[PDB]
Amino acid sequence: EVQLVESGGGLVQPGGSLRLSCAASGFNIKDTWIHWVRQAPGKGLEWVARIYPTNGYTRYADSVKGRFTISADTSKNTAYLQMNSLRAEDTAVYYCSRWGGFMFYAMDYWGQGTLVTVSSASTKGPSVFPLAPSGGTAALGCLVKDYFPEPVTVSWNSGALTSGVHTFPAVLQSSGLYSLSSVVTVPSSSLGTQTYICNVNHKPSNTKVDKKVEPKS
Amino acid sequence: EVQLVESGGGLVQPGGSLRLSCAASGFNIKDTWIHWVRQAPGKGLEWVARIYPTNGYTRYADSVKGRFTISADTSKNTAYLQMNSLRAEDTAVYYCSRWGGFMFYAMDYWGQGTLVTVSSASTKGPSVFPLAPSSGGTAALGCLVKDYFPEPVTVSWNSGALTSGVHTFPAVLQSSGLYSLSSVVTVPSSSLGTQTYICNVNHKPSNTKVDKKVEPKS
Amino acid sequence: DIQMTQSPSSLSASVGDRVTITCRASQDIPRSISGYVAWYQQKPGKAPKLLIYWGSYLYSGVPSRFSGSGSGTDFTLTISSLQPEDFATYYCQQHYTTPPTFGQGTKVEIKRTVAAPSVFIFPPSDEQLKSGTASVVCLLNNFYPREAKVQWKVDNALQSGNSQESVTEQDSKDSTYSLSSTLTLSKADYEKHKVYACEVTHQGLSSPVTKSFNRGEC
Amino acid sequence: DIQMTQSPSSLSASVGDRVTITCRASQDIPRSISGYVAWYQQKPGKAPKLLIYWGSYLYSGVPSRFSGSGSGTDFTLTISSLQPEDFATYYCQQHYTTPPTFGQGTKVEIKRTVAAPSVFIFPPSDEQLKSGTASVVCLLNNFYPREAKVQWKVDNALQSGNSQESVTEQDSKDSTYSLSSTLTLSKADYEKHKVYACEVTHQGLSSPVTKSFNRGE
Ligand SMILES: [Cl-]
Ligand SMILES: [Cl-]
Ligand code: NA
Repeated sequence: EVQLVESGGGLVQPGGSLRLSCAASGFNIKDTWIHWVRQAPGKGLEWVARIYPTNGYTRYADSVKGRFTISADTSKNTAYLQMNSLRAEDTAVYYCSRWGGFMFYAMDYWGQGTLVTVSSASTKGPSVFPLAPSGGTAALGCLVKDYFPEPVTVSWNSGALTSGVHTFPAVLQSSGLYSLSSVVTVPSSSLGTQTYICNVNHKPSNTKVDKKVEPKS
Repeated sequence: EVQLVESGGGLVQPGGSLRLSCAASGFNIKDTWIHWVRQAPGKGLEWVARIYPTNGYTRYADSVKGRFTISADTSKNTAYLQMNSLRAEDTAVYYCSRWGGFMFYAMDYWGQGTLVTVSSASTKGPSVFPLAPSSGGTAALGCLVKDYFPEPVTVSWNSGALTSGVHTFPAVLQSSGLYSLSSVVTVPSSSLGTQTYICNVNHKPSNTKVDKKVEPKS
Repeated sequence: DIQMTQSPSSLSASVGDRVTITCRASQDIPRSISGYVAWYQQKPGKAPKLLIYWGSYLYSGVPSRFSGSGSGTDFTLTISSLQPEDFATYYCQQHYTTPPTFGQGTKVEIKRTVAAPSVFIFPPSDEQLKSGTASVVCLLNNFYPREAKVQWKVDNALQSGNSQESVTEQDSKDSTYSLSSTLTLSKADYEKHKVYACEVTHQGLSSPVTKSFNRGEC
Repeated sequence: DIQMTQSPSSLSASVGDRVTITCRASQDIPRSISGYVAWYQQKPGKAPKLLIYWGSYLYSGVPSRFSGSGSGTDFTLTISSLQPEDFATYYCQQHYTTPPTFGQGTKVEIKRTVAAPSVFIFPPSDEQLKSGTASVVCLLNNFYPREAKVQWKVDNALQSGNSQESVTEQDSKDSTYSLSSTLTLSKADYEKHKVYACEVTHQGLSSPVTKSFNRGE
């Protein structure tokens, strides 16, 4: 039950500020060191900062010095990354991580990451269109079009349909908006009788859609 | 109540072997790292070795590599230093120490040290003789702890109840190849009638423990 | 300054192969300075996971097929018998310096037997056509290797520059890929034409396969 | 390899003076490698005690008159107002390298006012005489400065080459020394002579002090 959970990422304009939090359970950050590591879309890992909470000792990558500050609150078992003067190139998923035991130099548990997007563009929720299917296997899906920023999640039949599902990485259109498809393959003979629903969630715009996909008449 | 206690020191012949132990209490060595540091007579500190008991990872100074071995036994909360092929230049006080919290690179608690003497000479227990009180209202008295090998001797007065005015001198090496030292104390002259003074001498290498009462002659 | 270079930056190997990835410090570094090299595995949309620490220690719970070693300034991660689930990017990390740095990553793909794509074409929905835009989608499902060519034609006109492709990450169980090709047209252009066709070339098909529809037929 | 050069090798100062000890890395080391320099204090007969860690952090319980700082590869320890209990040898320690290495040490001596010794003389015990040896002991208690001359005379013959001195380390409260001089004679020589005298010369005495006894009186 060692756990790190990040929050606070989202869309922020160039030059703005944002504070990330990393809530630890199953261990006390006061017994160890906490770190932030980031990863720009499609790129490698870049170490950002670390702190020894018990005495406040901090160190930073040169690329963030003077803009980011790492801190911790041992009474809340939480660490923070205050980020100011944000630039496009700070866009990334940001992970917090720890060392354990007295095993220095080994990031043994990480959080799941929180996306930070630095852009002037506005939030936009997607439109959801069916990809309609026509004793074999048929394909169907949902086109999830024109949204910003990332991410969107898609499930099928509220989680009951996971086999044969492919949800594609989004692509950035020349419009500056993202688009993605989710497809699934199913028995052709289930088509008259089995309901297929794609569940789309674009948290950034608070847009949930449940789209029934069926054979066109 | 964090503590590290060393044992296993004493005399060993050149080429011989010895194992030191370092018993920890008040914390578990499993949670940290353990180190051995030594100090040759009248010289500086020399780092010897380090261990992370949980996975047995070890590192060593070049000067002991291949002769010494650091190890640990986490069920006994104890670490060890196996020292083989000893030479004269390994004569030293050997200290064990730890890191604490997750504060790397800071030896925060140390043991008291144990002396390792690498020599061909034989163990010899001391004789203990009174320096009997015979300056204003203050008298001096003592014990002469004579002709022992190797170091160390310890001296206390009235079982640790008497510490003020005590000087226990560093030992001198006589031309015989044996050590000798004195321990003295100044006390009130009026006290000599009624107050008992006893020097408590211990030479662990020869298993000699003596309690000597020192009083005015006849 | 001090960086690690990994090589190769990517590779494909079959299940059961032995794979070795190398990490090299960008300059010479005295033996006296320890790098404490760690190796991490990162799967798509997940946090990295620790595999190896301090050069060659296996992190608790990591499969024994993974091992690391280093001689001087060169470090190696070895996967003794590659499994389909080991599709990932692998990163080394050096701690000679503070801050520590990561290597640039090595992407490992699982080589399996060729598998032809299943191909499906989807016309735009009436719902989207109301918005003024038409997306036409071509799906290539569960194929290997990753390389595929999709050519769009609208009444025999080759479409160039108005499509975008997305490919899934290699499947962690069957080692296949899927791919979507999306053609974007104005509503007005979509309704001026009849025959919509995607033509797929892939090593698992003996000649190019075409899926098409005619606008307004079912 | 990489070493620390610690200077000076010793210094003296008065109570309330400010003192500064310096350690320099023996060569040029990139800034990207951290030394985590620690300082320890070692008092006579005792294990080193940690004072400062990671360059400038004061170890818990250490008096605030101690401080460290670091800049480039140069490191210092400062005692802002020296106390008599600060008599000790101080060592730096660098952790650029594994193994870490120590500086050669700096002995800090306390300057104080002149104090004359009290002088005492001790005949050999009857118990010692039984064994066939005689030790005569002269004590010089609680004096400053260290320099002292002790001369032995036996029936007015100057004894040369048959005594040994031992001196205590500076006292941690009053900053004085004590000294023993032990004259060794055979039992037969002791019994041949009468007057045993220890003559002490020290700065704090206007002329030499003699203590003596007559064998058997
Ligand atoms: Cl790390
Ligand atoms: Cl250390
Ligand atoms: Na054909």
